[PDB]
Amino acid sequence: INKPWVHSLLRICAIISVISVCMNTPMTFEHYPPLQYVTFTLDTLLMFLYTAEMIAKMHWCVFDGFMVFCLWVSLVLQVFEIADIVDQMSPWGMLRIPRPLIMIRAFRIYFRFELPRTRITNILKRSGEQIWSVSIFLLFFLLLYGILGVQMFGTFTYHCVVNDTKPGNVTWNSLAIPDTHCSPELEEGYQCPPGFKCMDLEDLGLSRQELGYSGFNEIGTSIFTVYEAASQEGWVFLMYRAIDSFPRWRSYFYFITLIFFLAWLVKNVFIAVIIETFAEIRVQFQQM
Amino acid sequence: ALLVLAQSVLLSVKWDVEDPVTVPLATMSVVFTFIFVLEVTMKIIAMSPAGFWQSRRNRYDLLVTSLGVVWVVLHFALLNAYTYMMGACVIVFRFFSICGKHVTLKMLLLTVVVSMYKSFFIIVGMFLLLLCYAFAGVVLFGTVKYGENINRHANFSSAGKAITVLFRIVTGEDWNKIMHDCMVQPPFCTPDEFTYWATDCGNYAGALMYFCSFYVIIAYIMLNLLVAIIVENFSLFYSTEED
Amino acid sequence: ILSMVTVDVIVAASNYYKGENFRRQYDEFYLAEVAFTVLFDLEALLKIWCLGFTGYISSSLHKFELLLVIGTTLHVYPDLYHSQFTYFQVLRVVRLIKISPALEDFVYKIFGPGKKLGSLVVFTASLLIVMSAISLQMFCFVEELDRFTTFPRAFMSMFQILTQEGWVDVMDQTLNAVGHMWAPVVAIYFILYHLFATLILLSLFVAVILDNLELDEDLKKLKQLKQSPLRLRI
Amino acid sequence: CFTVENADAVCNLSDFYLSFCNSYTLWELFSGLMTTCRQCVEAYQDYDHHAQEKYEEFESVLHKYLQSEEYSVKSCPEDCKIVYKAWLCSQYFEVTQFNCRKTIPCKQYCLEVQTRCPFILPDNDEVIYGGLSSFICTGLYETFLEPECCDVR
Amino acid sequence: QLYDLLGLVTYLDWVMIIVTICSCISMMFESPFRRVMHAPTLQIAEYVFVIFMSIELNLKIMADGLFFTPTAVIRDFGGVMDIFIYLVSLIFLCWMPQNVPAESGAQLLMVLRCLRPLRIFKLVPQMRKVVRELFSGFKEIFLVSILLLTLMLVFASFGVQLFAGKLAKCNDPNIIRREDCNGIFRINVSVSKNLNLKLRPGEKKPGFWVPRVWANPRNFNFDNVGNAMLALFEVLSLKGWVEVRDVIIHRVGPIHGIYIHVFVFLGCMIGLTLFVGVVIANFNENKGTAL
Ligand SMILES: CC(C)CCC[C@@H](C)[C@H]1CC[C@H]2[C@@H]3CC=C4C[C@@H](OC(=O)CCC(=O)O)CC[C@]4(C)[C@H]3CC[C@]12C
Ligand SMILES: CC(C)CCC[C@@H](C)[C@H]1CC[C@H]2[C@@H]3CC=C4C[C@@H](OC(=O)CCC(=O)O)CC[C@]4(C)[C@H]3CC[C@]12C
Ligand SMILES: CC(C)CCC[C@@H](C)[C@H]1CC[C@H]2[C@@H]3CC=C4C[C@@H](OC(=O)CCC(=O)O)CC[C@]4(C)[C@H]3CC[C@]12C
Ligand SMILES: *[C@@H]1O[C@H](CO)[C@@H](O)[C@H](O)[C@H]1NC(C)=O
Repeated sequence: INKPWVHSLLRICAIISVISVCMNTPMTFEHYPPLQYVTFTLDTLLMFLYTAEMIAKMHWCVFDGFMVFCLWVSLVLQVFEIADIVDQMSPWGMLRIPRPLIMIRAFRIYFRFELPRTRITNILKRSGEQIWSVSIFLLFFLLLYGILGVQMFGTFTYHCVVNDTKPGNVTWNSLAIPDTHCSPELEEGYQCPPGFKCMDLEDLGLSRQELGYSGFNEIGTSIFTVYEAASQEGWVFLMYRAIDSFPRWRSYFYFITLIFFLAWLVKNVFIAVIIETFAEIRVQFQQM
Repeated sequence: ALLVLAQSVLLSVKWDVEDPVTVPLATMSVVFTFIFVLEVTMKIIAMSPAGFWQSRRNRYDLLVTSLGVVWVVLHFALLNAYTYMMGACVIVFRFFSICGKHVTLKMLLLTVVVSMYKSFFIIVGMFLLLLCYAFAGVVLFGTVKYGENINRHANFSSAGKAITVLFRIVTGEDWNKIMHDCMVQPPFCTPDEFTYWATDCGNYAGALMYFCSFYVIIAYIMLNLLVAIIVENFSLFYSTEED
Repeated sequence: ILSMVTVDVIVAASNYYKGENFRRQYDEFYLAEVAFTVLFDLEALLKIWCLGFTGYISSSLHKFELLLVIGTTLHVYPDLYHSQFTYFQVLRVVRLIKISPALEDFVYKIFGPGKKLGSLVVFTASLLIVMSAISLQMFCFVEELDRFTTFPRAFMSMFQILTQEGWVDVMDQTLNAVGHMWAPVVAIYFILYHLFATLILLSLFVAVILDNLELDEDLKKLKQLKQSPLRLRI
Repeated sequence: CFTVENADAVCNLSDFYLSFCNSYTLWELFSGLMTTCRQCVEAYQDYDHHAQEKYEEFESVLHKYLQSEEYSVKSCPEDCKIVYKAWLCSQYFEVTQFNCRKTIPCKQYCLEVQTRCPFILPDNDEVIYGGLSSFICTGLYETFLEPECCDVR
Repeated sequence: QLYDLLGLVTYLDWVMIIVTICSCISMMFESPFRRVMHAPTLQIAEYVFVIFMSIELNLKIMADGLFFTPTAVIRDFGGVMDIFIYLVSLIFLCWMPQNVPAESGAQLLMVLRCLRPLRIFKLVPQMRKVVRELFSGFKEIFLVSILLLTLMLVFASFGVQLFAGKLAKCNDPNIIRREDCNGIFRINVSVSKNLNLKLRPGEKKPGFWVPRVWANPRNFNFDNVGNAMLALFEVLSLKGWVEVRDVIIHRVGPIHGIYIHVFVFLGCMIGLTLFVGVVIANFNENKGTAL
């Protein structure tokens, strides 16, 4: 504990520990069985060292105590699973979920501030307040476009199916190529051509999982879809489904406004926030 | 504010004549309106009517309340789709009023609207560039054989289609697969010796120059202007406690 | 020397695909690369004989070029040719940066003091590693799911989520793998990770670059104080 | 002009066409490709049946392509079906045909398919095709062009 | 404000703006099957445009001059652009061909004719201001582009050297050797990406019979430097990069998965951020708050 060499040792041990927890995986041992004994060995050795630390600290530390507790638990579980009494594919591996955080210790030296930490805390408080405000902004817009989607866009489960399709017999061979959405309306949406007919697959008995999560059936799934679209990941395909299923103008207005407002401006507000955080760093320390 | 939010949550399910659940919820929306009417009555009876009118937010509230009252009156008489859509729109317009209630929300809304206003000319320039590219795309590729990602939806066969696919490409999604679709050469197509409208495949080098130029220009350069505008406006308006 | 660098990289890039019929471990491009690496070894040895080893090492550019010389001498070993060591062959192009002092000044301006961008890169890497190991230990046991069956795959998945490409597909396949009782919390984890990655970290990169282009406030005040025939010429 | 019906009755051979691959004649098959002749006729019939089945599969795939009348201004589904039929039949009977009036290399038909038949996107589930069409002929730096076939177009 | 707006530009400028808008609205109805060359209805707008442009230029030339005057109609890029547009329009009107071979001079002229809307930039002062502000930082944008080009040459040369011709795989997954890919096989056809229908035990997915070919992917390959650079440019956008990753990993072995990932870090995360930083810095400089 006294020697800086001890601190260097503890930091390299933290890196070794995160490497070890990255290696521990069932299919790793299925590919390289010997590593099973490697993972165990390092797991015990490092723990011994940290135990010493816990013993020597009696004469912020709660974090290290929690970490050595997690190492204990992981070593116990590894002993149990190398006995082969507990299936290696069992969920119990989740007991290792917090061990990777040990990486923080490797950088702890840089985390240490000896200057007037009050200033740093104030900066972080300002940034947190701003981020919370913009989060509320974003959530309000997401809810707005959610309810709008629920009202306008219904449920995307009508499809063109082969003329003689029957319930429960729904299968790949029953769909058009490529699969095209439709609308039962005679004037709105896409009209299934001869030899095909529009009908709701959900009625035929497909699950929501089989139909896919996206859609505007309820406020929750509506806002989920809105967030997905605002990520600019797959928005045009959703727009196409909506155009095929509903009046075109609704889809155009909705998605164009969603992309204009959420995907550019609101995201740029977080850039502005972080720029202001750096401006505050400039004003306060002038030395970063 | 809480009542406003609850009434907005009443729109969690699609209002539909067929759906029985719609009938109760519509009724549920009526009472709120009456409550809201009181909120107006209070505010107009505590101050002089002119005093109430002086605040623009009060004007907006009064307009929304009057619209809601009209909707209530109609709903009990017609009871058709029109009433339900009108009520949903009234509820939306009322929910949007929560911005004024909060402080930070109001600031951010002001920031966004002002940014939109001050970006008008830049957006016009983007539109003009997109329209030029639309015309050139209709000329070069207006009869391209359907491919991986050119289809009923993504098509250059008319200026509107071209504009929509160009806006998509501004969003970036799969621009490269459209570009490679427009590259299609023989033996994947039947070429024509006399007219470009009698063939079904596009221009290789034309596609490269077109799509690369459009993407670099719009996506890498122009949008950063709007980013800068947002930054400036945020600095201008948003301001928490100051030491 | 810069001309020879240019010719070398041009020749190396000209090793295009001709046909499966003829291709060998010994070919004209190999002899060219040998000649160029010999020439650069000669250049480095002479420069060291002039400046002395400590003098040579005294400057970052000479350390960089020494590293490249070592790498591209290993590169010509016939068992390592076209291995990963090929990176050292191509990095020679960076010598050409010295052709323009304007581009050099711009580079040193925009990359700014290395502490900032270096620490941001290290933070990004550490965060990716931590979150990848976390996701691995949550999902590695889940049947039917390959995306997290090993640490490299988990890292690829979290990096994909960072890029935002097909991230919704990774999410959908994970919610397929886990039972519907658990799909909501998994979705919440994925959403929070994507939100943090996309809104803060990338905004941190933008802010760092802008702060690198921005002048220092003391230089700003110094400048403020210091700063208080046409076409027809023919 | 006598579509082969019974395997025994058949055995000039230049007048007995096949049922499905009507374009070919028994004489051609005998040239390039009593009980022995019965075994040969039976083999031909079985090949014809297989070709018919696969052609039906292709037709059923194409029929669900709703963009059949829009994918090309120069090509129609009928030409696609015709050239795919000629391609499959040639695949099964790699023989030079003698008695037609206008003729082209058989291999060219493969190009004709990708010229005239729509762009069907293959499933990407176990292999990334990367926009590669389902029906392609020429490989990487493969010189495509041999026998001759009849210009049924 | 109405009086100030009406005085923004001269009456001739307003007339020309109106004419331009009308011309572009007419051009918006042009289509490959509704060509202006054969549709007289659309010819009116073109005629009006050309005539009014000629009158404008005739008036302005003899009031200012084309050259060697304190004020000239053509003294910056705006005048050059306007003259080029006018000449293109006039040549099109005089010629107005009946047949336009694909990839020919007629097509080139037609395409150039699409630049007409740009006139609004010059006519409207605010657009001119926007353009000038945007182009102020051209040097910085150029330097950033040179840096990205250098990165792309590095990675293109590496990719050509290592991957040249190795991406080619048999279209039939079952077959593993080049020599065994001959004849025909059965290929399934994509039905629906989003749907997750489960095939019945005794059913086969829709598909049909296609020949076996040893062909490279259509959308990218690394056979030569040009194709490598085009692929890397596509991967800068961050669209389709995961397909490139999977192709490289499966056809060239998993270690080269490093190659693509580092590029994404260097090119996309850092590199494209340079454009954003430069443009925001130039915007602040022009605004006047930089110092
Ligand atoms: C903290 C920083 C400095 C880097 C830490 C990264 C490590 C956690 C990485 C580096 C090497 C990686 C290993 C590299 C290779 C493999 C092989 C891989 O084996 C296979 O999946 C191949 C199976 C086969 O085809 O035979 C299993 C993961 C593993 C052990 C990786 C696990 C994670 C490791 C140890
Ligand atoms: C991050 C901020 C900006 C808000 C984003 C919303 C998420 C925090 C939550 C709230 C609503 C949640 C959704 C609410 C409802 C569902 C329905 C659920 O599907 C079912 O209810 C079917 C159950 C079954 O089939 O057994 C799957 C999860 C999902 C999409 C949830 C995923 C996570 C969501 C989008
Ligand atoms: C003062 C500055 C702005 C110079 C602008 C000059 C333009 C008016 C020039 C430059 C490009 C020229 C064009 C370049 C190429 C052609 C192709 C040429 O095509 C052909 O029809 C000839 C070959 C054939 O017909 O087979 C016809 C003239 C044209 C349109 C030229 C017309 C005049 C243009 C537009
Ligand atoms: C088509 O799908 C089946 C599963 O139904 C699969 O066995 C087969 O390999 C697929 N075809 C190809 C070419 O991969």
